[PDB]
Amino acid sequence: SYCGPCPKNWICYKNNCYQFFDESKNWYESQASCMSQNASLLKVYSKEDQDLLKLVKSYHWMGLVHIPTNGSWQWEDGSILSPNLLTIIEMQKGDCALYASSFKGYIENCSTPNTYICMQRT
Amino acid sequence: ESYCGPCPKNWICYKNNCYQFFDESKNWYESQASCMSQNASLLKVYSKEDQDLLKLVKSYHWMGLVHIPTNGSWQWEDGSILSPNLLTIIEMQKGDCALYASSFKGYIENCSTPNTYICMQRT
Amino acid sequence: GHKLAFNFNLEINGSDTHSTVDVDLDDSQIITFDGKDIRPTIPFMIGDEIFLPFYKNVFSEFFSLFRRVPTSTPYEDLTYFYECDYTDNKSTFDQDYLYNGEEYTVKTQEATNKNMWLTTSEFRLKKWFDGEDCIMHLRSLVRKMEDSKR
Repeated sequence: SYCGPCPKNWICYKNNCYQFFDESKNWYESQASCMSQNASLLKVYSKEDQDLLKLVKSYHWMGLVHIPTNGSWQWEDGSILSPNLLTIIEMQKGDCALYASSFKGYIENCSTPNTYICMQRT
Repeated sequence: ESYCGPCPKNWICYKNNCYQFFDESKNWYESQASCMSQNASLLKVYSKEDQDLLKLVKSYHWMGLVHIPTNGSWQWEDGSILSPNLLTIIEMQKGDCALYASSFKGYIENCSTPNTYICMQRT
Repeated sequence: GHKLAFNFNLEINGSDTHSTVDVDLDDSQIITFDGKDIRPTIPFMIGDEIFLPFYKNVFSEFFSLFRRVPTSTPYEDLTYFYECDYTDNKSTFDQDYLYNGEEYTVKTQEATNKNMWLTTSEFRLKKWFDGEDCIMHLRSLVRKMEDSKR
């Protein structure tokens, strides 16, 4: 049997599609990039289904954002960051988060160019 | 939009090749037997384009390179040739096996030393 | 046992700044970096085409990723020391942060070069070079050093 459907040449794994874009962009152009391909920035929801994230080098924008007013981290789809998924680490004053293995989120200035990971379910 | 595979349902599919990473450390031979037990083999590096995301792989893992004591050359367990300028082979520990690591490097290691490993299915 | 140490220094004295890195194998310097160029400082590193180019990139990025804020403070010396140790097949690690030569570990609330240096140095180093990498480099470098015809 097959994995997908996914965008062409994307990683496919447990009903999820992934692509690692090595072009450095700030969080917002990264978001725009994933959108333009009918996808979103990486959403971490399961250590098991997304266990491949354990062996990813370097740092990459994911879809986690801090809304200062409620003091909470949430994904692009509005869902709250589920507990015991990511270790959030203060690094730079900012409202966005870089994914780093193993299942870490480094707080970073949304304006800082970084590589990024797009994700598309099903 | 297109499909990827065919591959096992619990394996990583990329450009119609299948992969899986095993975090239980074993010596090279045990690792080899493990992949063989799954209708697969240890990681074979054959293309920097088709396997470009190997650049992002963290840590060190047994791959399917085999040292020929005869001519001191390296080949894959399927007997095939290691294409030139694919892997940078680094001397470390005297041995006949190599651990894959980023970026397209291979560290020579004692075959009997337990390590994590990568299985691959091509077609 | 063996140890591989990296000593990162950023010295801001008035209007000029100096970025340097020293790589020591077993308390002996083998590589140095002056902010621009990298070079071997031991015979067995001459002609190396693996570690020098890798470190040149990691070191340059380490400094260029540091978002230093200008200050009215005329002198600031920042040091980051990172060492991995392979002894009895066991991997252990050590890191220190110095501000004007004085060790510190506690982050304060104010936005300062001292705080940013503390909270980002390890991050800026380990982007492509984690602890396991340091140990594997260490073992590979011990190999070169022991096979040195000098």
